[PDB]
Amino acid sequence: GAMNSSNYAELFNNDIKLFVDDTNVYRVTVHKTFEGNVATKAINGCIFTLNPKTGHLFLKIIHTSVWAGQKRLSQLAKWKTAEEVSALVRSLPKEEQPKQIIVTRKAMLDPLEVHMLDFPNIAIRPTELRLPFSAAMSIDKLSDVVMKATEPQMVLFNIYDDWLDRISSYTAFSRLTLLLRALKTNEESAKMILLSDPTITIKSYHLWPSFTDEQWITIESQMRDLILTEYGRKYNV
Amino acid sequence: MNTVPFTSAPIEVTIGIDQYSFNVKENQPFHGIKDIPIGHVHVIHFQHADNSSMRYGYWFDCRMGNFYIQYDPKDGLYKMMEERDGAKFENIVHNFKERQMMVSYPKIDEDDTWYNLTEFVQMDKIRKIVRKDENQFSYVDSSMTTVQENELSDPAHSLNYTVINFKSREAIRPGHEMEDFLDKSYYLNTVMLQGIFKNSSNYFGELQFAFLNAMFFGNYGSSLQWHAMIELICSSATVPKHMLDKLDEILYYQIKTLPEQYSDILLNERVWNICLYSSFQKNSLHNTEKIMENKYPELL
Ligand SMILES: O=C(C1CCCCC1)N1CCC(NO)CC1
Repeated sequence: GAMNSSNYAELFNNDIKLFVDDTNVYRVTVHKTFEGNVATKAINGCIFTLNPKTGHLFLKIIHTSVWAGQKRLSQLAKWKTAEEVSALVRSLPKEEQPKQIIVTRKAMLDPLEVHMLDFPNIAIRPTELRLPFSAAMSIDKLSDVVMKATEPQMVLFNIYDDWLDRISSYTAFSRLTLLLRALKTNEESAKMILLSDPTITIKSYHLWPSFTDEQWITIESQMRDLILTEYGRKYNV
Repeated sequence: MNTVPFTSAPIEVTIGIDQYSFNVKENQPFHGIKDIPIGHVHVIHFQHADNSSMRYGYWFDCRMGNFYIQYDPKDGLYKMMEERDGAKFENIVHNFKERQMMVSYPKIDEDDTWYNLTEFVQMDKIRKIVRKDENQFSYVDSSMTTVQENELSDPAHSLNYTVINFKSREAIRPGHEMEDFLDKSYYLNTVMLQGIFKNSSNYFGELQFAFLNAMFFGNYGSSLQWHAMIELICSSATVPKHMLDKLDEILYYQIKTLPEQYSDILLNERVWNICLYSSFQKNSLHNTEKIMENKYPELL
């Protein structure tokens, strides 16, 4: 069934699973036309498909050409997401295919179930967790590859960098969700925290800076403060 | 006009014959039902006064045999049987009528209700849904599950309705996933109509039979089947014009006949609101929408 706080450690067991987040698939800028009407202009998007145990991120870049001449784009985007996840599963060897796919938004359940009818044994599940994966496009290197794409493209990343050499996947997921929640709440502040110290750099093959263990504890505290800061600014508390 | 003789009525029972019903008291001098219209299927159904649990009954067509009801004290129910000796049967019935021991099928001459509820229902198709080939009539009761229900347990006692499942490989062509799920015309017209049912008459016949089993026996799987066959049509953007007009008439008379007090348990709010107000056919069922809005506006 649904995934929530009671069965949270299930994410880090040895049954292959993927999160799918579709919040950045269909992206637009809204602008005024010469006549003073409003129109949208699509910009490139991405499907965020993540193995929470290994950190493997299958970033399917959605090029604006896939919307050309199509109607009801917000509905189509869920079906396009399901089409691409199904294609990904079919592309993997049997022993790498997921046993469960957890969608972050309930509107993806029927599109994905229908595209996955050939895989009756893969469970398609919702979640009651409010995960901050929409903020994936606040990670500079992910935003860069999406915006530069001139055609459909899949790019593979490890969203945990090398963290799993030192911490468990439970702890790595917790760090990732804290970072993404901060970036979603106040992107400028969060990026200043992450990059204010020019001596700590991002390796070419990484997404995040090369913090020591002690530095991660400081960074993590600074992100909690920021989230509490914005919460008080927001609610006047 | 045909007759169904009752050997006797040893236990108090409410007896249904089509949309009519009457009470028989324990050991009352009741010998059956006469003046049954030829040309239609019929259903004779039962609810015991001492255990309203298990409504049960028999679908039959008097053109297919001479049928009578006899209570079985071992199995504890009224059983339909066939009398093969036609002279013995005519003799028995004539005696019962002369002594006026029979209720008369009470058809008002203006009234087409039963025809309108069974227009496309044929005994031969009932006997394929309800498998018991040694009898010419078909037993149904409140508890019988459907073949689809048994997938999700005795197969001999199941209702073999045609399985409809909107999230199934049968319903969804590879590469038309979104199209076929949002517009079910392929599944309706090619898979179901051309492929399984062969024509719309057979589809409507199963739809009408499912409704009648839901209404007369409170058979839950029949209610599920009835709503699925409605929803498949309403969720198809391409439906022959004559099918939509006929569906509107079929549903109108079903809604008209439904007991007002059973609406809460025989009508699926989601399906009807979708069908009347969101679906492709939301503007095609004028008679049904009008009777629904005036009879069951709560449900909507
Ligand atoms: O009702 C009767 C009896 C007839 C003789 C007097 C007592 C009742 N039948 C007996 C079983 C039938 N057989 O065709 C038909 C029903």
